[PDB]
Amino acid sequence: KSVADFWFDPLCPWCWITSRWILEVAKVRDIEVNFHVMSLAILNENRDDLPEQYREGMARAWGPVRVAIAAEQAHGAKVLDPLYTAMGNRIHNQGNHELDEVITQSLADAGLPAELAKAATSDAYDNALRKSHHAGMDAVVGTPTIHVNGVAFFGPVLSKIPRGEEAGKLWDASVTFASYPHFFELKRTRTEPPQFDKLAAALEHHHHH
Amino acid sequence: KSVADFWFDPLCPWCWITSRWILEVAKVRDIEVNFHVMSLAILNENRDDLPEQYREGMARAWGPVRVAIAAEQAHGAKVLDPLYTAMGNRIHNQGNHELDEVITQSLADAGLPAELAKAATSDAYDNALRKSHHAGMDAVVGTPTIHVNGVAFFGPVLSKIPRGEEAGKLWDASVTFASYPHFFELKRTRTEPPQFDKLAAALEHHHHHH
Ligand SMILES: [Mg+2]
Repeated sequence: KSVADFWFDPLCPWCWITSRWILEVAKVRDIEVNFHVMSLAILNENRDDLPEQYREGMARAWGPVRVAIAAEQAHGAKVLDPLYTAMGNRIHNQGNHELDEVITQSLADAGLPAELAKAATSDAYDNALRKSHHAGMDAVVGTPTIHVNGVAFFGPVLSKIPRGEEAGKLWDASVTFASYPHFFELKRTRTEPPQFDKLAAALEHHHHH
Repeated sequence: KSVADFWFDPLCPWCWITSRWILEVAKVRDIEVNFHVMSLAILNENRDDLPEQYREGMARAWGPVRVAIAAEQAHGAKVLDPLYTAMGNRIHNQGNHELDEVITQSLADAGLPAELAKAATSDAYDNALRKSHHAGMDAVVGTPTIHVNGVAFFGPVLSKIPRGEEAGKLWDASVTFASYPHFFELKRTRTEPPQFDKLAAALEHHHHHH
């Protein structure tokens, strides 16, 4: 069947929305979904891209992606879906940028060993991380990046998560564009920020009471 | 029905490919197609990084668009489809940049009065051209721009004219993206120059000369 390969950094709000879209697509279309890790920190490693004043901030971004790579190595790519969902729910839906806590709680959420958190304070996963990152990002700029049946695109840039059959129609459309080698761009000007679907998280908080 | 509003300058190769695409769509889908004039010269005027020598060159790109606007004012928007087809066939499919020949012959092909060619040597139509241009281009960057069911996009950027059912599927896809107001971009690096339909050009040449 058709295949979506999707590269994510847990910190990226655009990856978050587009990945939730893919997951919606897989509920209404028969597709294979493979997640792969990429790194905003790698995109921002050079001072010509991110001034030194910000590096103390961006250095925190290595932790979650190192942990994701470590999790995938030990437990298989199958764990990336639940681990990413957990990290993204805390980062985007709950607004948590305390990434030590996000890592610890997300590993727990995904039923994984707590020891994986130690990957954040290691470079042992960085070669694997860089290989994964470049496989996704080189082929097309920034996030979000998807391959639709082996064809790499930047986007779709979505500011809200499409659901159900609407999500499925957007996938059908993407597959058509991917199937035409002489199509390169469809774009309109964006002036609105990402909007997350925070209702479930709010209901979860309420029901824990 | 679904509607394509398409803005074109006869000199633009990307407008040519995308407009030919839409005409292919119309063969395999029920669609309303409306053409409107825009101007590469106006695009260039409004840049702040264009050297003077190129501004002088762009000052020579007003002819075909002025004539198109004049033709529309006199005979209605309905004339833009046949007039543009005639101009573009010559400019792009035949590589003819003798714009006086192109304008004269294209007015004739479209059954329009020869005197419309005089619009090229006037500024009387320039405000109308600016209004038309901005209506198309501002709503979205440059060409090609299309409005799909009222929604303005840059693109689809196509380097080759899609034909047959493939043209139709690409339209279906565009309509779906247009229908979701929180979609903004799908892109890959352009690695192809514009490709015109050389077969069509040669068959036309054959049909009319042989
Ligand atoms: Mg009009």
